[PDB]
Amino acid sequence: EVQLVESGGGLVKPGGSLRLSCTGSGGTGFTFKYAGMSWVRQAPGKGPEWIGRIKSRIDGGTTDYAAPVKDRFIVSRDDSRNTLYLQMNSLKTEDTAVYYCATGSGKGPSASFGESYYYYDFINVWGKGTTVTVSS
Amino acid sequence: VIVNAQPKCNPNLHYWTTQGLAWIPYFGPAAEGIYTEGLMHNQDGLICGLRQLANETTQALQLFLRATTELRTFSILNRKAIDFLLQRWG
Amino acid sequence: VIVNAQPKCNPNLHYWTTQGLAWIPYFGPAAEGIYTEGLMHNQDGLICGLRQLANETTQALQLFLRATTELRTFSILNRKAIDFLLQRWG
Amino acid sequence: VIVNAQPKCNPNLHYWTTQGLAWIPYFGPAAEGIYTEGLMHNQDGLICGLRQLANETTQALQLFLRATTELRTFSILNRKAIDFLLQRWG
Amino acid sequence: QVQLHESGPGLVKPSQTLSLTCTVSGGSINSAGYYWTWIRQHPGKGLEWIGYIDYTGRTYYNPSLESRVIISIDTSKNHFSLRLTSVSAADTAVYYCARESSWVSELGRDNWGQGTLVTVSS
Amino acid sequence: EIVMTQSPATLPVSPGEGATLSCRASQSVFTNLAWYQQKPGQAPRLLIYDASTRATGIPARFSGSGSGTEFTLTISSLQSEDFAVYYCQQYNNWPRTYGQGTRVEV
Amino acid sequence: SIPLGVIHNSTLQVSDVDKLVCRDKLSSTNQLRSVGLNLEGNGVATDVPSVTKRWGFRSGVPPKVVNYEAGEWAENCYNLEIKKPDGSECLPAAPDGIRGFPRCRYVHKVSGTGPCAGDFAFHKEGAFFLYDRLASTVIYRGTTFAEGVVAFLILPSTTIRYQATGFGTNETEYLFEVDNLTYVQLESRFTPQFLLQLNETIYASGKRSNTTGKLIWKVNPE
Amino acid sequence: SIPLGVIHNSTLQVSDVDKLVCRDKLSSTNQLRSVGLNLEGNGVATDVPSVTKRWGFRSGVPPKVVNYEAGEWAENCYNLEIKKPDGSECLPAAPDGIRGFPRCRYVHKVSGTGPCAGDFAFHKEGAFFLYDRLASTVIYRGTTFAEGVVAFLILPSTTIRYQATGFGTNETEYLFEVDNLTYVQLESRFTPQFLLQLNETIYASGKRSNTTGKLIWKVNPE
Amino acid sequence: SIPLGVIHNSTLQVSDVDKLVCRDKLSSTNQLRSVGLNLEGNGVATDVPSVTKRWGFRSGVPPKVVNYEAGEWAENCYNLEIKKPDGSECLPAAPDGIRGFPRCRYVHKVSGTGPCAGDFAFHKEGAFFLYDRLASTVIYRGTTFAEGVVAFLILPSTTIRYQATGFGTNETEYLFEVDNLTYVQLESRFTPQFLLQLNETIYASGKRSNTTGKLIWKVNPE
Ligand SMILES: *[C@@H]1O[C@H](CO)[C@@H](O[C@@H]2O[C@H](CO)[C@@H](O[C@@H]3O[C@H](CO[C@H]4O[C@H](CO)[C@@H](O)[C@H](O)[C@@H]4O)[C@@H](O)[C@H](O[C@H]4O[C@H](CO)[C@@H](O)[C@H](O)[C@@H]4O)[C@@H]3O)[C@H](O)[C@H]2NC(C)=O)[C@H](O)[C@H]1NC(C)=O
Ligand SMILES: *[C@@H]1O[C@H](CO)[C@@H](O[C@@H]2O[C@H](CO)[C@@H](O[C@@H]3O[C@H](CO[C@H]4O[C@H](CO)[C@@H](O)[C@H](O)[C@@H]4O)[C@@H](O)[C@H](O[C@H]4O[C@H](CO)[C@@H](O)[C@H](O)[C@@H]4O)[C@@H]3O)[C@H](O)[C@H]2NC(C)=O)[C@H](O)[C@H]1NC(C)=O
Ligand SMILES: *[C@@H]1O[C@H](CO)[C@@H](O[C@@H]2O[C@H](CO)[C@@H](O[C@@H]3O[C@H](CO[C@H]4O[C@H](CO)[C@@H](O)[C@H](O)[C@@H]4O)[C@@H](O)[C@H](O[C@H]4O[C@H](CO)[C@@H](O)[C@H](O)[C@@H]4O)[C@@H]3O)[C@H](O)[C@H]2NC(C)=O)[C@H](O)[C@H]1NC(C)=O
Ligand SMILES: *[C@@H]1O[C@H](CO)[C@@H](O[C@@H]2O[C@H](CO)[C@@H](O[C@@H]3O[C@H](CO[C@H]4O[C@H](CO)[C@@H](O)[C@H](O)[C@@H]4O)[C@@H](O)[C@H](O[C@H]4O[C@H](CO)[C@@H](O)[C@H](O)[C@@H]4O)[C@@H]3O)[C@H](O)[C@H]2NC(C)=O)[C@H](O)[C@H]1NC(C)=O
Ligand SMILES: *[C@@H]1O[C@H](CO)[C@@H](O[C@@H]2O[C@H](CO)[C@@H](O[C@@H]3O[C@H](CO[C@H]4O[C@H](CO)[C@@H](O)[C@H](O)[C@@H]4O)[C@@H](O)[C@H](O[C@H]4O[C@H](CO)[C@@H](O)[C@H](O)[C@@H]4O)[C@@H]3O)[C@H](O)[C@H]2NC(C)=O)[C@H](O)[C@H]1NC(C)=O
Ligand SMILES: *[C@@H]1O[C@H](CO)[C@@H](O[C@@H]2O[C@H](CO)[C@@H](O[C@@H]3O[C@H](CO[C@H]4O[C@H](CO)[C@@H](O)[C@H](O)[C@@H]4O)[C@@H](O)[C@H](O[C@H]4O[C@H](CO)[C@@H](O)[C@H](O)[C@@H]4O)[C@@H]3O)[C@H](O)[C@H]2NC(C)=O)[C@H](O)[C@H]1NC(C)=O
Ligand SMILES: *[C@@H]1O[C@H](CO)[C@@H](O[C@@H]2O[C@H](CO)[C@@H](O)[C@H](O)[C@H]2NC(C)=O)[C@H](O)[C@H]1NC(C)=O
Ligand SMILES: *[C@@H]1O[C@H](CO)[C@@H](O[C@@H]2O[C@H](CO)[C@@H](O)[C@H](O)[C@H]2NC(C)=O)[C@H](O)[C@H]1NC(C)=O
Ligand SMILES: *[C@@H]1O[C@H](CO)[C@@H](O[C@@H]2O[C@H](CO)[C@@H](O)[C@H](O)[C@H]2NC(C)=O)[C@H](O)[C@H]1NC(C)=O
Ligand SMILES: *[C@@H]1O[C@H](CO)[C@@H](O)[C@H](O)[C@H]1NC(C)=O
Ligand SMILES: *[C@@H]1O[C@H](CO)[C@@H](O)[C@H](O)[C@H]1NC(C)=O
Ligand SMILES: *[C@@H]1O[C@H](CO)[C@@H](O)[C@H](O)[C@H]1NC(C)=O
Ligand SMILES: *[C@@H]1O[C@H](CO)[C@@H](O)[C@H](O)[C@H]1NC(C)=O
Ligand SMILES: *[C@@H]1O[C@H](CO)[C@@H](O)[C@H](O)[C@H]1NC(C)=O
Ligand SMILES: *[C@@H]1O[C@H](CO)[C@@H](O)[C@H](O)[C@H]1NC(C)=O
Repeated sequence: EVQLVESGGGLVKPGGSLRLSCTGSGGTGFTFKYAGMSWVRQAPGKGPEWIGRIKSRIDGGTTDYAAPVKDRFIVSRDDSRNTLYLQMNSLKTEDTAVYYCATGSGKGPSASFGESYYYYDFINVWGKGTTVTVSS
Repeated sequence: VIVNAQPKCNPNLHYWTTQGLAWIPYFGPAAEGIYTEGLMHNQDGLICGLRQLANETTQALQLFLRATTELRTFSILNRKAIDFLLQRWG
Repeated sequence: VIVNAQPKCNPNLHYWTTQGLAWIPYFGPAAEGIYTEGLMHNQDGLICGLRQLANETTQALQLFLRATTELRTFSILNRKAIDFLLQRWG
Repeated sequence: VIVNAQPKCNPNLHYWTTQGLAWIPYFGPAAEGIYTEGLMHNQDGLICGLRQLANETTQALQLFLRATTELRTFSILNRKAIDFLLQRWG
Repeated sequence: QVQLHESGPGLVKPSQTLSLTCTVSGGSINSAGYYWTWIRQHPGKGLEWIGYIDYTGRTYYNPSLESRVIISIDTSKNHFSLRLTSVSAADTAVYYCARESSWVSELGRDNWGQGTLVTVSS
Repeated sequence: EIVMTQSPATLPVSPGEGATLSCRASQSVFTNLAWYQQKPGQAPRLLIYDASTRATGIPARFSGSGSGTEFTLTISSLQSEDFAVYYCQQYNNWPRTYGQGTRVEV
Repeated sequence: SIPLGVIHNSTLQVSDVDKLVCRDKLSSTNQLRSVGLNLEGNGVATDVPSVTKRWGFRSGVPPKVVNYEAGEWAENCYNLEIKKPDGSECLPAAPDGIRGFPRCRYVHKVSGTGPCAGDFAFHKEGAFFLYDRLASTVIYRGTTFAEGVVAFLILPSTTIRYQATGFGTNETEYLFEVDNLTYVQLESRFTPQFLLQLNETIYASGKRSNTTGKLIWKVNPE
Repeated sequence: SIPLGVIHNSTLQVSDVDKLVCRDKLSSTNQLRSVGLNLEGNGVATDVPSVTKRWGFRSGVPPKVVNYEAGEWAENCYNLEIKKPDGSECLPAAPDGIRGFPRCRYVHKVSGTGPCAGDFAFHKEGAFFLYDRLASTVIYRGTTFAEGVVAFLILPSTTIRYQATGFGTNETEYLFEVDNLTYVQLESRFTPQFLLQLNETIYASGKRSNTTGKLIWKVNPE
Repeated sequence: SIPLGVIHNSTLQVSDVDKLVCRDKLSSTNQLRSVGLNLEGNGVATDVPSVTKRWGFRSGVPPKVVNYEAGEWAENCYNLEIKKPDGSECLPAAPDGIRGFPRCRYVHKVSGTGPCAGDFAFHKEGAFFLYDRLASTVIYRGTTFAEGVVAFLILPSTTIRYQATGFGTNETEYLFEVDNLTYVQLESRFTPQFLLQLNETIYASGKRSNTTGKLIWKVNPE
């Protein structure tokens, strides 16, 4: 039932920066009682590469980064706006890729009591991907 | 002279306190077991009057503690016994 | 009965002491602000007599402290109140 | 009213207690040297009576300590002085 | 939760002692914070509270019946009972067993038994 | 001993219409008051406790309020089986006194 | 200037300081008593979401304690273990002699993180945190306590666990812990008994996480 | 409910609580005295093998102390340094203000290991461990103490070293240390003076280990 | 045997122990007062070079404290941070509850090194170091204090920094710190006001070190 859609891409020059966003719905809010969220990129012709993920606040709200983006990319969230952001600095043309947001979520079992969702350490929901082009 | 002005009052008290070889620390009970227990009801308005008293004595007690330097005060009642005597036989 | 034998005396005292939501520790003043203040002059020889008294009571106080085991003594004046009463009504 | 029921008794006591610049902590004696000393004999049965008293007061003292929360109690005798006065002039 | 069931002789004579026993089930007597009580119906009239026994065995009685009532308890069997002395026809009533609590959450929630009718007559 | 007074002794109401009952304490009962429904042949059924909380199993049409010495019970619309004697009880003193019972009639 | 209650065969009176009552005999110090009463007896809300709004942090003010000789059983006691977002502790370790309150029915243990502005957590209404036989102006880490007040006078558990986020601020959130991976959103309308009933039906029926993810339940609004 | 002795020009009486004696004048607080007496004055055995059987370990009970104003010289004081088999400590460090007993004739210092079942070592007869001017319910590590009792009333060293194994249990063994490599099997029939005499003849005559091994002596049974 | 002053409508008398004065009424314990007075009120020199000669170190004697209810404002308070030549500390950390003296005009903070012969620094004349509302026989590290004495009776800052070398001995030297690299040789003839005036003219005029070396000033002898 969970969906998230990427935006904020397009053409940026190397040496610059940009911030991508991914706004979703279908969950229970993405800040608390929710899966953390990651960015993954895939350059055309290449497999997916992990960028990093922001943990939910109940799990501490920290960001775990992939080695290739350390000290350049920042993963952060707009709490209660259900929006994930990626700040990419020090851009190089090697960063041209399709950038995806990804979520470890989905609905769980119900009971006469109430409703439930699961928050995972892997991805069930992928966005569409926003293409980011870095070029001269 | 006590007017209970609280939104509500639990009219009764369920209380605890601390009153052969049993007396020897080595053979006696562990700390969780050194307490006694029982109930009291609101005989003649006493319990609700008492709850209001504790609510009123709080301000005086906090100002007292602000002024002193003891980390732990065990002497409030000993001072009261002394003042009682000085007021009658000073 | 007090003869001030000090080289000199400051005849006056500039003193400090500790006397709505203000009473609540959460909203009340920080420790540096819990003190009051004022001045007293040497009315009828009282201040210089008092300085000499403090100079004389020092020996007794140090011997007292040598003998006791409390790390901090807060009870000297309570003992005085008790002896006062025992001497009159023993 | 004290009947010494111990297997044996040392009839005498060898005891210690704590009673110009000597008063100044800086120049005075080290802790091992602040004690006095002397002997007492069993005059009129006093020493063996005293040993039996200490043997009997032990139960009351241990129950007392179980109930209190002070880590160190220095106030047993001050309480006794207060009760003495309250019983006579209450 | 705790079920209360009164039992007794049903019919007693004037000047006899009435004995009503309440069986406690689905709980126990030494439950901490509860009072075990008795209430008298007075048919056609409102209710009169009789008295209580604590979980510690301590008692209190309604002063109107203080001289005529003994409440006791047996924790080895989980029963408690009312012993009303010197009965008369005026004591005909349904007698009820009930439990009350000192706990704040349950302070206003009573547990009532079924009620047993006692007739006093010659 | 706190004497509880109820009013009116009898309260006729047409079915489908609501009704209210009053109970007055001699001394303040803080919130420590309960209402019970009495029908012939049964133990009284607790409706409301702590002057306003519904007992488990009690319909939403029953509601109460009050504090101190002034208490009330309201039935928003009387249905069949709402015609009963209604008693108030105070549990703030230990005589555990009761009111007289008001007779709600058709 | 601390008032004493006096218990008579009439009622409870407050002793004066200006008026000496010749018949108010005190025969021993054993007639003087320090009593710790709980705030819950006055109808204060006890659910975790409302309770924590009565507490807050401050610096520049030292903690202090007083003793009790007797006190009430509590229906609701609390036990906090709160850390700062950087992993450091918010509350001080309890000092020697401080032990938890001896007679609690339900203990609400709250573990979590949040901003902790001061040095110590203090009660905002000036009430005391009640530890075994000591009232304190502050909260000690890991120690069970009741909220309350102390009277002076002349005489003649089930452990419920919660997680917390943003503990020291105004807008905070809580979860009821059923298992390591199983939680229920907490609301102010839930009573301790309610939570225990939910823990039994969920746990007994197996409606718990099986995978490594967290299963978060939301109570039907009705 | 702690009794006071009263010293008269007749004998020592025990003060009542129900009977007021009008002639039992108390003129000041300086007439009240706390006195620490030793157990050895009652004939209790003082050898190490028997002494340690009066002590044992327990948990769940906190330690507490009271003061003395005066007390006895001890012939036999003890000082323990006991470790668990894994090298950790059995006894707590003494807190500030606790100092050893000031007047001991022989100090029996026992170092060694054994099981230590509880948190603290307590006296089994309820006697107190006497430290400088403080009686305690427990043994502190490395501090010299006497065993004894405390009276309240109205008034008008040579260091002998031992090794131990199995210290906290019923079946234990001890050695008297003459040198780092020289020991004598200990028996309950030995007095402190006996041990000193053995230390002088053995040490003076050179009947001590020369090699790196331990030389263990056994006293002739007669 | 500690004397009490008695305040009359005549003068201050010293209460006896042998003579009972029937008119010396005590109505409550609130009429008893502990007062901390400063030594500066008796004309003792307060400059750092002379002050430190009244202090010294000793071992074998434990520290002790007493409380105040009221006391004087000090013109001159001191704060020491002294280390041994090997970098270790000379003074103990202050224990919980000890806070600096609340009312000081000038604080003389002395940092430096020197031999520290004992365990604690004690006052040689037997005066007490005055901390917030506690007099102490010893100096605590980093805590501001006044020197003084305590009376008992019946009632009816600018921070000046110095460096020190050889702090605990007889022949020592001090510097007044203007900046990290700027110092003035200290003399006993300088008053706190003098030092502040020198700090303003030197700092304001820029007569301070610019290079990485230390600039050491010497006051004209006149
Ligand atoms: C002895 O007995 C008396 C009587 O019962 C108690 O009095 C209570 O006092 C507290 C305050 O200390 C009252 O609590 C609430 O105070 C709020 C005001 O403070 C807010 O805003 C300031 C900043 O301006 C903040 O610093 C502060 O933290 C608060 O955020 C009021 O706004 C509250 O009213 C609102 O909320 C309540 C929620 O229950 C609603 O019922 C109200 O209608 C309203 O919407 C509130 O007044 C408390 O209400 C007083 N009790 C009573 C019955 O009036 C003493 O505290 C007690 N002493 C001790 C030691 O127990
Ligand atoms: C939500 O609901 C669940 C389901 O009831 C509760 O889970 C129970 O919690 C209690 C309390 O912690 C457990 O009781 C104790 O468990 C101890 C550990 O046993 C483990 O190992 C055995 C196998 O040896 C397993 O069968 C067991 O499930 C555990 O994995 C036992 O050692 C205890 O027994 C001893 O101590 C008690 C006193 O504490 C004595 O009375 C006994 O005689 C004995 O000496 C005891 O059994 C209980 O086992 C848990 N049950 C299950 C199915 O998990 C949650 O606590 C509850 N949560 C809330 C908030 O209410
Ligand atoms: C005040 O004065 C009185 C009178 O002198 C003292 O009374 C002594 O009390 C102790 C016990 O507290 C007696 O000591 C011995 O108790 C043994 C029983 O306990 C054992 O078994 C239990 C388990 O069941 C264990 O927990 C416990 O640790 C023990 O292992 C008896 O079996 C002993 O008798 C045997 O040994 C002795 C050794 O000397 C032989 O003489 C006996 O004949 C026998 O074989 C023993 O009784 C002690 O004996 C009592 N004294 C007297 C004179 O009778 C108080 O203790 C004292 N109070 C204080 C604070 O000092
Ligand atoms: C079993 O029997 C032996 C033999 O008598 C005892 O051994 C003696 O123990 C005492 C106490 O420890 C020793 O006395 C002191 O020794 C200090 C250390 O000296 C060492 O270095 C010198 C050379 O500089 C050697 O000669 C000496 O043997 C040591 O190796 C001295 O510094 C002490 O003197 C100073 O302090 C005392 C106060 O303590 C003052 O009175 C003195 O004037 C001086 O200022 C002192 O001499 C003694 O030396 C040991 N003798 C031998 C031969 O070893 C065992 O202790 C005993 N065991 C038992 C349980 O009884
Ligand atoms: C209560 O009030 C009285 C009266 O004012 C005070 O009395 C003062 O007592 C101190 C001593 O405790 C006097 O101070 C000086 O003592 C020196 C002697 O000690 C030195 O030598 C020994 C070794 O033999 C060392 O251990 C010690 O540390 C010292 O080095 C004298 O030599 C001093 O005299 C010289 O110096 C002064 C400097 O000011 C000159 O004025 C003198 O002329 C002379 O050259 C000096 O006497 C002090 O002087 C006494 N005061 C008065 C007015 O006489 C109490 O101390 C006070 N109590 C309290 C607690 O405050
Ligand atoms: C010798 O003479 C010099 C020259 O006057 C003195 O130096 C001054 O010392 C005071 C006290 O430390 C300084 O006052 C405070 O400085 C704080 C730090 O500011 C730094 O950063 C700012 C830029 O943001 C620079 O301009 C400044 O020079 C510093 O580098 C300020 O934050 C303080 O203001 C705040 O707190 C005070 C209360 O303390 C409030 O009243 C204010 O409203 C505000 O909230 C404050 O300004 C002063 O700045 C120093 N001046 C210079 C030129 O260095 C020496 O102390 C003196 N030495 C002796 C022994 O007398
Ligand atoms: C918690 O406190 C903060 C202030 O520290 C509140 O934030 C302000 O809220 C008002 C609306 O009432 C806005 O106009 C301000 O712009 C906000 N300020 C900041 C810095 O964000 C916050 O609303 C409070 N939250 C709760 C639940 O009370
Ligand atoms: C020390 O205590 C242990 C028990 O913990 C004793 O061991 C038992 O001794 C009896 C004989 O009296 C045997 O029948 C048991 O089988 C033994 N039990 C175990 C577990 O070994 C031991 O004898 C005691 N030792 C001393 C010296 O008293
Ligand atoms: C500080 O104390 C030392 C002693 O510890 C003094 O040194 C002695 O001074 C005398 C002269 O008065 C010489 O005759 C000795 O030979 C010196 N002894 C040593 C070991 O050096 C020193 O003079 C004192 N300094 C001050 C300023 O008082
Ligand atoms: C929760 O953690 C404990 C260890 O602290 C472990 O024993 C238990 O099996 C865990 N439960 C689950 C569902 O992982
Ligand atoms: C967990 O339970 C759900 C609901 O029954 C089921 O769909 C899911 O496959 C289960 N997961 C695993 C790992 O068994
Ligand atoms: C025993 O050890 C000490 C060091 O602690 C050493 O000085 C002494 O010579 C040793 N004695 C023997 C016999 O090895
Ligand atoms: C130690 O002494 C014994 C007995 O005199 C002797 O036989 C042995 O050889 C000696 N050992 C050494 C290393 O000298
Ligand atoms: C002195 O050191 C402080 C850091 O402790 C620094 O901020 C200041 O600029 C330094 N001053 C000089 C003259 O180096
Ligand atoms: C420091 O000041 C002096 C005096 O004006 C000047 O001679 C010197 O060159 C200056 N040093 C530096 C590094 O500017």
